[PDB]
Parts: sequence; C-alpha cells; structure tokens
Amino acid sequence: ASIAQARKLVEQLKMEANIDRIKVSKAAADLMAYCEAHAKEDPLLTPVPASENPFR
Amino acid sequence: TSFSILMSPFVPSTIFPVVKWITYVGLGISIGSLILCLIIEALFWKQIKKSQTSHTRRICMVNIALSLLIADVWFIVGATVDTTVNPSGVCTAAVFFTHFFYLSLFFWMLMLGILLAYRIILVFHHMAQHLMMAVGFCLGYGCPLIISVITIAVTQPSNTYKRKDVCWLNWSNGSKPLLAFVVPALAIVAVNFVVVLLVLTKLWRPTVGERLSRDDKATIIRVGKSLLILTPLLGLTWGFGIGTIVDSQNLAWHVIFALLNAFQGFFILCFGILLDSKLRQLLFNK
Amino acid sequence: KAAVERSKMIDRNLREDGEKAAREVKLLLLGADNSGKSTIVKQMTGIVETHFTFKDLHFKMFDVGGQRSERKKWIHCFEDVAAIIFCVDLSDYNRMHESMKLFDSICNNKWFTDTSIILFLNKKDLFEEKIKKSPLTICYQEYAGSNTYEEAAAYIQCQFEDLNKRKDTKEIYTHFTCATDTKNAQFIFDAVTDVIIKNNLKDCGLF
Amino acid sequence: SELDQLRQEAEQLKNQIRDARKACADATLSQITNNIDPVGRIQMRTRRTLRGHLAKIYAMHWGTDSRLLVSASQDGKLIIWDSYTTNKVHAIPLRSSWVMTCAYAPSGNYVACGGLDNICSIYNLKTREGNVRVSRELAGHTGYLSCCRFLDDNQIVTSSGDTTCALWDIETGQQTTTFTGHTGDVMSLSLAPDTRLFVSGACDASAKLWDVREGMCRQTFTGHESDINAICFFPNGNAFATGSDDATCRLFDLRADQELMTYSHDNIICGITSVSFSKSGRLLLAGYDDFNCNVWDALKADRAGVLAGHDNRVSCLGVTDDGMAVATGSWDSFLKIWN
Ligand SMILES: [C][C][C][C][C][C][C][C][C][C][C][C][C][C][C]C(=O)O[C][C]([O])[C]OP([O])(=O)O[C][C]N([C])([C])[C]
Ligand SMILES: CC(C)CCC[C@@H](C)[C@H]1CC[C@H]2[C@@H]3CC=C4C[C@@H](O)CC[C@]4(C)[C@H]3CC[C@]12C
Repeated sequence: ASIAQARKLVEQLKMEANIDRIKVSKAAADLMAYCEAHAKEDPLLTPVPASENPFR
Repeated sequence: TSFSILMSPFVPSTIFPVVKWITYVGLGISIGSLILCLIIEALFWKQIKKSQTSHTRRICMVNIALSLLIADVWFIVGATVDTTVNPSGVCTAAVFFTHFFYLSLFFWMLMLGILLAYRIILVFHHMAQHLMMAVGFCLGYGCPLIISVITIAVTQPSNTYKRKDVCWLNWSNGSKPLLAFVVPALAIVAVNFVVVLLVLTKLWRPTVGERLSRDDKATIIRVGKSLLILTPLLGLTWGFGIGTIVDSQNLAWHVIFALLNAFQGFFILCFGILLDSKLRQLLFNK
Repeated sequence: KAAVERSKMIDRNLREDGEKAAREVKLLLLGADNSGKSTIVKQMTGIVETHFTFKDLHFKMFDVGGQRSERKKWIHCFEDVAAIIFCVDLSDYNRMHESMKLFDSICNNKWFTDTSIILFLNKKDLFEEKIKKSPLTICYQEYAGSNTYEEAAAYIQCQFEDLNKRKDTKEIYTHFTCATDTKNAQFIFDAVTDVIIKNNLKDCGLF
Repeated sequence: SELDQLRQEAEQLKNQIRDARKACADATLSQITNNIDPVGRIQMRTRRTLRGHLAKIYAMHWGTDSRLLVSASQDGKLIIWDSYTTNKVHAIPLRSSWVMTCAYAPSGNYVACGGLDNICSIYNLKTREGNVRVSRELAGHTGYLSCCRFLDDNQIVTSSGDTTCALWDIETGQQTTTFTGHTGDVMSLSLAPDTRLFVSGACDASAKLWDVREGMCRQTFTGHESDINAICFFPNGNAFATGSDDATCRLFDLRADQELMTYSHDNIICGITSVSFSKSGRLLLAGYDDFNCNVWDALKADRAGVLAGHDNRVSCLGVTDDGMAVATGSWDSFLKIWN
C-alpha cells in the first residue's frame, strides 16, 4: 500500500525539482523596496497623531 | 496595657508588671507583621487571585489585617496616654475606635467562617460576587458602627464609659457597656469554633466507593497544616477571654491569652500568608 | 444610541448564559474501544457530548477517542473539567496494555495536573469467569496476587493507582460495574461533589 | 527491492533540491540589512479592552473594513465586536461548544467557525428575517478543523486534523478541491493578497505552498524541527513567516525557495500561537506561550517591543487591513486592541 504513496511522493518531488529559483539577494532587494515603498503608510511604525487616530 | 482588660473586669497587680513587657513586645511584633503583610498584599494585588473564591478570601484577609493594624495602633495610643491628661480629650475617641475596630475584626472573622461554612455545606450554589461583597461590607462594618454608637450614646450621660484609671470599657457594678465586647466577640469565636469542627468533619470523610487505602496516615500533616492555618485567621485564641470571665483572679489565663493574641498578626503572617505555597514559590525568588 | 442598547442586551444574554453554565459539571470520559464506555454513558465524527441530570445537577460527558488525531494538539481546550471518567475492560487482557498506556499518558500531561480520576473497572462480572477459565498468573509475568477474585481486583487497582505520579495533587477513585443505573450516577455525583469540595478548600488555602 | 529504488530516487531528488538551495543561498538577509537603520523601541498601548467572553478565546479574525471584529471561545458562542466603540453587534450561540478556528468574510457577510466537531459552520450576518442563522454546515473532514479562511463570499478554504486541506464551495457544500500530502496534522494556513495561492503549515515542521486553481503542492519548505502553529503571508505576497513550538519565527520566500531569517531569543523557550505582519511588512508580530506577545523587526531579527499585559497565554493576534491597530485575544477571555 505504501508503494503508491512512495511513487506519488517521488513524482511530486520531480515536479517540484524543475522550479526556477532567483538569488536570495534579489528577493532581499525586493523586500527592501517593498518595505521602504510603504514605510510612510505604516501606522504601527510611525505613530499617527491622535487627531486622525480612531483608537486614540 | 495588660491587654487582658479587653474581656476582664480587672487584672491582678502581681502579674501586670510581668505581662506588660510581653504585651508591648507582642504588639510591636504584630505591627511589624501587619506592615509586612500589607506590603506583600499591595505587591501581589489582583495578580494571584483568579476565581471569586480567592478574591473573596483575599478581601476578607486584607480587611482583617487593616482592622487589626488600626485597632492595635489605636490601643497603643489609648494606653500610652494618661487617664487624667485628657479624660474626654484623647482616650474617649481612642477607646471608641479601638472597641469598634476590635468588633469589626471579630465580625470579619465571622464573615470568613460563615463563608467557609456556606461554601462547604452547600457545594453547588452560585451567588453574585458584587452582592456578596456589599453584604459583607455592610454587615461587617454597619453592625459594629451601630453597636458602637448605641454604646457611646447610652452610657455617656452617666459618665460610666470609663472607670477611674482604666479608660477602657468598665464593669464591676456600674453600667453594662462591656457587654458589647464580651457577649458578641466571644459568641463569634464560638461560631468560628464549630465551623472549624465542620471543616474537620469534611477533612476526614470516608473514601467514596471501595477504593483501596491511599496514604499510610500521611493526611495528618495536611490536617495539622490546615488547622494551624485556619486557627489564627478565625480568631479562636480569643476564646480564653471567657476564662477571664470565669475567674479573673488566676494569672495563667491572662498570660496565655496575652501571649497568643499579642502575636496574632505574627501567626496570621506565618500561617495565613507564609504557609501558602502559591506565595512561597513567588517569594523565594523575590 | 441603538448600538449601546444592543450591546447591553447582548451582555445580558451572555451573563445569563454564563450563570446557566456555571451550574454545569463538564465531566470528561476516556477509555478504549469496546472497553465498556457504552454501558457507562447510556445509563441515562469527532467527539460526542452526552448530557444527563442527576439530583438537579447537569453533567456533560465527552467521549474523547473518536478524533483519531494528535491528542497533544487539542487537549489543552479540555481544561476546567471537574474530573476525568475512565473505563477499563477487566475481561480483555489485550486491551489492558493500551488502556494503561493511555491512562499513564493522560495523567502525566501538564494540563491534567490537578483534575481527579473516577476510573471504573468495567466487565467485572465476566472477569470472574475469565480468571477461572484462564489463570491470572499465566496472563501477566508479574505476580497476580492470591487466587481469589477480590485479591486479583485489588492487584489491578494497585497497579492502576501507582501509575499516577501526582499522588498528592490528584485524588483518584475506583469503582466497578453496577447493574442498576442509579448506583453509577450516585457514585459519579458523590465523586464530583467531593472533588468540588476539595477544589474549594484548596482555593481557600486550607490545603 | 522495488521500493528501495523509489527511496533512492527520492533521496537523490532531495539531495539535488538542497544542493540547488545551497547554491542559490549566496548571502542571507541579515548581512544585507546591516546598512538599514533600526526601528528602535516602540510604545504599545491597549486603546480598548474588549471584555464579555466567559471562556478562553481561542481564535479570532479582523473585518475587511478594519472596524468590525470577530472572536470565538470554548464557551460555545461567537461574538462580533465594534472595535471603535467596544460595542457588541452579534452573538451566535454555536451548536458546538468547542470552536478552534474562525474567519470573517472579505465583504462582511459570512462568518465561518470550526472546531473539534470536524464541521465548518458558516453563518450569515445579514439576514432578511434579522436573526442569525446557520447558512451552511460543511462536513466531510475526519479530523478537527484547525483553520479556515474565505477566498470570497462563495468559496472557503479549510485545514483539517487529518493532514488535509479542502477548498469548499459554500453553495454546493462539497469539496471543490482537496489538497493532500502532509505527513502531519495541518494546524494553520494563510491566504496571499491576490487569493491565487495559499501556504499551510503542518505538524511535521513543513510549510506547503498550494495553488488553489491547480490543486497541487506547488512548493514545500522544511526549516523547522517541531509543530508549526502560525502562518502569515508578507503584504507583498512573496514571503511568509512561520511560527513554531520553538519560539523561532522563520521567514521563507516563495520565489527564492529559501529561509531568510529565524527570529529567536534565548529568553524565549515557549512556542508560537499566531504571527502577523504590519501593513508594510517591516514590523512583525508574534504571540507566545509565555503570557505576552513580541514585536520584531522583519528585516533585522531584533525584538522591537513586548506586548505584556495578558494574564494567560495569548491565542490569536491579527493586524487590520489598513494597519491602524493590532488586536490580540488571549486565553483569559480578553481581547486587547494595541496601537
Ligand atoms: C468580603 C465580603 C463578604 C465577606 C465573607 C463572605 C460571606 C458573606 C455571607 C455568606 C452568605 C450569607 C448569605 C445568606 C446565605 C444564603 O444566601 O443562602 C441561605 C441558605 O438557606 C443556606 O441555608 P443554611 O442551612 O442556613 O446553610 C448555612 C449557611 N450559613 C450562611 C448559615 C452558613
Ligand atoms: C479550638 C481549641 C484548639 C482552642 C479552644 C480555646 C477556647 C475556646 C477554650 C479553651 C479553654 C476553654 C475553657 C475551659 C474551661 C471552662 C470552664 C467551664 O465553664 C466550661 C467553659 C470553659 C470556660 C471553657 C471555654 C472555652 C475555652 C476558653
């Protein structure tokens, strides 16, 4: 019964094998760009004044 | 002074100088113990207690502790002042406050005892916490206030609230104001007696079913720990007061009464607070 | 504002539901497959809750064991239980090994460090015939006690009791099958009220 | 014999995958982010304290408008909160007292609940009659319903305790898609912002990225060593943070197929119940079993702040869609709105 499971697992591994991977530096740069793109739109990071803060 | 004048018509003069130092040191140690207990209670406020059981018990203990501290300092103030320096100036208010606070402490011990009895005899019964707090505060402080004001309004016109040197409540063929301290305070202790016995009746119940014996008389330690914890909190040591009623001539009753009740705060701290493992774990590292 | 009135009404309903549920016992049942739990639960998927009222006291009993998944991932939600009902099939020696394993695992969890156990000894009537047919000494390598049925039951109780390492904080109970359903309910109610008394005393600092 | 060849082929495939991963790992994110300035200490105050629950709140979710809130507890009822005014909107008496997951619709119409009953109950908040009613009862799972989320008003994704995820059609009531392959119980999942692919964490220390349209395991990450209880995508949708039972929040990347950093400390020894990201994704949040939360820097692996103030273990925390505030529900039946 486990032979079918093993064949399915190896087929899934082969399917996942031919997947392109970008450099870690490129992903880090993309994350950097996204974080500094919406940095001004992060009320947690930048304390919003109580004038427009609904929870204040 | 002798601390036996609380529930005795008079104290023998042959024993007063010996017991006076013991009373003073016991009350000093009691003041220290109550200070430490209040400090640790403020430090551990609203954190250890989770259920309504612990909340109610802690409220009872903190009320008892505050009443004991205020009553003890008032008694010290009343004793240290002369009876002729201020016949109505400082000792009248002092004795009024001291009697009121002793009786409030007695009724708070009654509150704790009846709470335990109610929570044991009726297992599955839920009552409102806020309503219970209100009832306890109203009857543990309103009744002492009422009895204090009626005592200070009945015996005042006859100038029999205080007799000669003793500006505590008087007796021995005068008025009857001391009955507000001898009758109720003893009776409360009497209740706190039977409740204790009730706890014992529920601490040695037969094993449910035919389960085999678990401990080879190892529950003796638990029973003794429970008894030593609950004895000073319920104020059983005040029972010896009736001994002062019985004879008022022998010094053994007065000596043991003063020794046990002077260190009552020390016993409360050692058993009510120090013996609790939930506080031992948090205090060992702090 | 209508929102304030809606909030007040919802709070009133929640408080009423809490008052209603405060009187509940919320027991918990375990055991093995065909270990006699059916007799203990029918005296009147995942888990099933059976509700029964005795002496004006309501009990919910959850038949844990049908999940067939990781117990450590959803057992933490089974707190606040008055006691743990356990059923053991005395007649079946094979079931005994995994019954003991489950009892040891459950009693040793960090969550069930204070809850008591009301473990039962089911199939006691058929166990007497099993001993006569097959000696107990052959079944178990360890000592089987005296040849009498009562000493065998005592040995079973003894080897069940010492598995609980938290002897001081847990007060377990032992009972056998009763033909009348009233006896089982009476024993369960007595155990529950004793456990509640002990819990109240512990919360009062007397212990 | 025959199975030995399959085992060897799987082993060599795994070796090739890990060799490719090591080759792609030129430099970690921590080294690159040495130039960035630290966020510094952050002040977090509980603006509101939502109270009224009677048992341990175990799951909760935020509304799509960042105003309404939903919470579920083992008491046996579901509560909808108005986070702005602390008011209560609806209180559904769930037929099962054990609820383990809750989900709010992206339109504020349907609310999903699930637990040890192995069924997902979908309730309609807006009804013509007025009284809340069970819109649907999805059944077919043989294990406890650990997590559930709404793709839209008509489609749901659920995670069960039998190592299976299921994409259910609400109108049909049957499993539109079934995702299987986990060797351990799947505990939580999160949805990408585009709702085109979702990653789910299991109890085998493996987070699997599945595609909802295709129904197959697109990717698999194995970086943990214990149970995984928290899943949350990055706001960009390219990364996601996994919380485990070892106080190690690991940030994985979809495109890189790597592990970026493992937020951990020597002081923390407990596990993770839930994680979340800020609106920009720079400020990560996590909930621990040591009675308080922890706010980290998602690019510097530094503990930016502590959210102590809960008397019991924190169960579920979530950030609003607009990132105005973060809600936190713990086991003491308490919801706190930190800002
Ligand atoms: C802090 C604040 C507070 C303090 C402390 C606490 C306590 C108070 C009080 C309690 C409670 C009381 C009330 C009354 C009772 C009832 O309700 O119900 C009746 C039945 O009927 C009962 O009955 P019997 O039989 O009588 O039982 C017994 C009871 N007792 C009370 C008398 C003991
Ligand atoms: C509960 C245990 C540990 C302590 C009990 C202390 C108190 C309540 C006890 C100790 C000694 C007792 C006294 C001993 C002897 C007499 C003489 C007689 O007239 C009966 C009552 C009376 C006056 C007793 C009243 C109660 C008493 C004062």
